[PDB]
Amino acid sequence: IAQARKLVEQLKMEANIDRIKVSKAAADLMAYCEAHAKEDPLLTPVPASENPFR
Amino acid sequence: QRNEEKAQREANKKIEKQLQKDKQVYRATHRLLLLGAGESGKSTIVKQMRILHVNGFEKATKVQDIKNNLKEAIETIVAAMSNLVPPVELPENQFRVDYILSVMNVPDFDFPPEFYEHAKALWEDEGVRACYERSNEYQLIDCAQYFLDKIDVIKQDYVPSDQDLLRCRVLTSGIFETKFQVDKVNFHMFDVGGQRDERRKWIQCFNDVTAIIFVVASSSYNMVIREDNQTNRLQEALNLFKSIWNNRWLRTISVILFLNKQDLLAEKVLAGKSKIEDYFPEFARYTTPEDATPEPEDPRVTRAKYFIRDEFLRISTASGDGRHYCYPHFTCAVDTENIRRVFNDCRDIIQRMHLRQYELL
Amino acid sequence: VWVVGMGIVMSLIVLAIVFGNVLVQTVTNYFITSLACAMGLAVVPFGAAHILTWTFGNFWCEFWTSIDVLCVTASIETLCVIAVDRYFAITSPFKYQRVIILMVWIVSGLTSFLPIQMHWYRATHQEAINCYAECDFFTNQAYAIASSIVSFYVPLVIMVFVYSRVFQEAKRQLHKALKTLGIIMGTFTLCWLPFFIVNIVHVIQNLIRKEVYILLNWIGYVNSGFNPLIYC
Amino acid sequence: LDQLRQEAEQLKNQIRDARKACADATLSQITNNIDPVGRIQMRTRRTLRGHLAKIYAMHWGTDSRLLVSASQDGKLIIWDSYTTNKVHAIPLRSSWVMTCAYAPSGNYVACGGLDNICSIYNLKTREGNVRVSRELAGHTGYLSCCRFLDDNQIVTSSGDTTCALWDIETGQQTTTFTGHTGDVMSLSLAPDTRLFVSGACDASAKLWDVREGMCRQTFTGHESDINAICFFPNGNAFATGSDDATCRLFDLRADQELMTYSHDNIICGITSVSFSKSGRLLLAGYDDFNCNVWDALKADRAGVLAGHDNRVSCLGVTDDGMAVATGSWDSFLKIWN
Ligand SMILES: Nc1nc2c(ncn2[C@@H]2O[C@H](COP(=O)(O)OP(=O)(O)OP(=O)(O)O)[C@@H](O)[C@H]2O)c(=O)[nH]1
Ligand SMILES: CN[C@@H]1CCc2c(ccc(O)c2O)[C@H]1O
Repeated sequence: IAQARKLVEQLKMEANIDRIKVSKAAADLMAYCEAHAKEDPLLTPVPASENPFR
Repeated sequence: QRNEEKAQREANKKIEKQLQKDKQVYRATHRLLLLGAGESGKSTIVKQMRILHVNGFEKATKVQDIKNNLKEAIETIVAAMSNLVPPVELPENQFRVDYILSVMNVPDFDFPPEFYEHAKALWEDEGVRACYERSNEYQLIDCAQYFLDKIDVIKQDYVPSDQDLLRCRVLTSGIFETKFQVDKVNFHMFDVGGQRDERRKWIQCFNDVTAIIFVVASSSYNMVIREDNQTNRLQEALNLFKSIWNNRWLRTISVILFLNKQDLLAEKVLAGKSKIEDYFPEFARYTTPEDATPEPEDPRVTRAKYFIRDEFLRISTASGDGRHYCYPHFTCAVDTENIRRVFNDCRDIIQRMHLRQYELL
Repeated sequence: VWVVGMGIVMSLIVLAIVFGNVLVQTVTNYFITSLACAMGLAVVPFGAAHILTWTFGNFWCEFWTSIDVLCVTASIETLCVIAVDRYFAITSPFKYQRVIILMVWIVSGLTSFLPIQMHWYRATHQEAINCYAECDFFTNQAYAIASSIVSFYVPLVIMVFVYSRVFQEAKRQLHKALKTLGIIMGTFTLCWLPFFIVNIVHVIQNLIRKEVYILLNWIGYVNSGFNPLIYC
Repeated sequence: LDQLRQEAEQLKNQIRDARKACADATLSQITNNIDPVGRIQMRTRRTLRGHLAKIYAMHWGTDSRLLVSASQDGKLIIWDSYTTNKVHAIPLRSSWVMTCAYAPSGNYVACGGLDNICSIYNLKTREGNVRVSRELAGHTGYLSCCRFLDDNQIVTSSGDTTCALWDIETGQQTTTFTGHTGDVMSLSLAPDTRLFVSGACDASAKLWDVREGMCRQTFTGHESDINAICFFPNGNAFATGSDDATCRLFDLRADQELMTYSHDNIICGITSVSFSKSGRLLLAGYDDFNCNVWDALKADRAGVLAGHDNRVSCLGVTDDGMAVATGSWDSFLKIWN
């Protein structure tokens, strides 16, 4: 009945959304992952004396 | 300090002791699951289990619920009289119909005593009874004739009588559970309920129950599902049974089959208004099996019962060879003795000896 | 010239049985541990060296015989307990879901170690006195018959009648039932039957020889390695 | 009437064309210049035992020392990960439970289930006991997740294609989100606690707004149901684990599926996924009795955790990024580091 009346309006609202290049997002993710790589004990094994679990 | 460690150790010891105590009582119980379709009789069985074994059996709420079913039943028959394709109709009662439509749609009703007098008179109309005999097309509650006849007894602000709770229908919004003990053994029967669903993603949770109970409406082979023009009510049950049997998760669970609602089938078969051959053409050439055990009857009704059972059994006998079993039964849910007579098959005794520690041979 | 390696080959063969037994959880799975524990590594291997007498210490022979006797009695008791548990579980399903193994082991020790530790022996005969003074094996005072009754009559008392009701339920319930039941009883009975026919024969009257009795008792000692393979 | 569908089709075509035009270069080309992390080997530092039935949910505490788990026999027990000591054992009215959560302030524990009610318990109180604080029963159909914003607000997502934001004091739904066409199975709040997502059963994921209460975006690249979801630590990307073997990493700004984590030797499903602290790892549970470890930027397997004996139904990573713990259906939890 009137279900399609609201759906088309919602889809029209969704369509008008700004989008950016994939290269910028890729660069941002790579830069963040390279910047915050120091404090990840899973990658680089923790020392035994510094490991609370051992 | 060491005091904190000692206190933590004491708390851990207490918790471990409680868990060890509870493990045995958890492991010493049997769990059962109910399944089926709408208007099949799942909750009636659990209500009867409550009535029989456990001593448990809000009376004010039941008083309103019984009257509510009576109110809905009277409106449905009259409303479809004009909308029916045939010109069937009932003179002065046309004035009664005027406020029947008005009271059909209302947030609440005060149940005036004047309503009972007019409803009883309309029920006595010859034309009104004629439309009741043709309930195949329009949907109507099964527990209608029983309540329609008994109005004055309920009318004379009253306490519900015996078997009144077992006949009234109330929808189960959530889960519906019941605990009971039969003889030094604690059981656990629960009903999933939850209206109607088509994905059943919660079925993965039930991977450890001992048995699955299946109930069908054996006297519903000419009325359609709640959403109209779909199929016969029996076919909707047959399709659901096939899906349950051929399920990845339920690959090692047995099934106990109840062919519920037996008395209605006997009454409807005696009348020749509807024939099984029309909806099920293969039944015309069907021959009764050589092995049989009729209770106490008419070969006409007896032949009908085994045909429906045969269709259900033929589904399970093909896709299941080992680790799957099917148990036919004949039950009438309302009759207290019949479920007691089944005694759950002497507690499904047949199974208890073989399934258990016999397979390893 | 070729019989030299036969004894060593048999001595090396039973090592495989010991390894298989040592290679191997629930309420009923704790009983198999006793059968796995209770012999072929120490008592059985000594026979190959004894086939030549070892004659190291007169005190050691008593332990050598008593260990084997206790192991045999423990194995018989464990199989009887297994059969009893299976019958109890199958027959009555209403109520089915360390203490008894220790009692069974304690029962074995009383009959075996006590006569050996008490130095009690057969009737003092000229051959008996000469053999005991200087490895013979023969008792008196109906010790053999009583020991057999404790350790061989238990099977026919239990194992014969334990499956009479279980197999009766097989026909009623409705092949494979007799295919595996015969293996369990057949291997048990066939290997452990012959010695009951010679121990009674020797004490009563002789009509038997030492070598044939030794061979008969050696036969069936492989039941220790046969049981681990059959179970599970 | 029928003319309405034409506008929807035209709008869908325009959206698809815009999405196609927005693509410039795949992430593989940019990220192929880095060095692989290599093999990762970890062993079970500790094992947590004491449950009777399968575990269906788990959530770490804020301090990354205490965790709460929920079983199918109706028992919530809080552990001490350092020394393996139980602290509480809370029974439940309904034995069927699918969710659990731990408050940010460590004062409440919420457990839902199939009983359609999301109850809240109290940990720190007088008399040294635990009792039900409030019971919220406004939903229809079973629940799938429960999360805490503060001590006064809790978000649930039931199986009737709805998600609501509750309120502890009032005990009524403040808002309500609608638009899905199937059961909702998971959600994960943002680090900024302003937006959250939800993976339905119609192969679609959305991006709601907590304050305004309206849908914003929609991603529908998968081919089957969706069983898990989690945000990148940045807060601008999420990874979705579906019923089929594929795992995909979407982006809020670009609105495109960047990668498709899949292997030719696996045909099983995915139950739970999560990231690491720096967003370089993508752990994922599996229905083939063990777990697996992927790489966010390389789309390759770099380690298998096979210390279990049944399927993995929950997973979590500490806020300090020091341990990774998994549950299973054989009543055993584990800690890996
Ligand atoms: N007359 C008659 N009705 C029966 C019999 N057995 C079951 N019923 C019907 O079963 C209904 C019981 O209602 P419920 O307990 O809610 O079971 P249900 O109708 O299948 O509905 P759900 O439980 O939601 O599946 C009653 O209204 C009866 O009409 C029977 O033997 N005779
Ligand atoms: C040399 N092996 C002996 C022979 C007789 C014998 C054994 C065990 C238990 C008994 O009751 C016996 O009579 C065997 O261990």
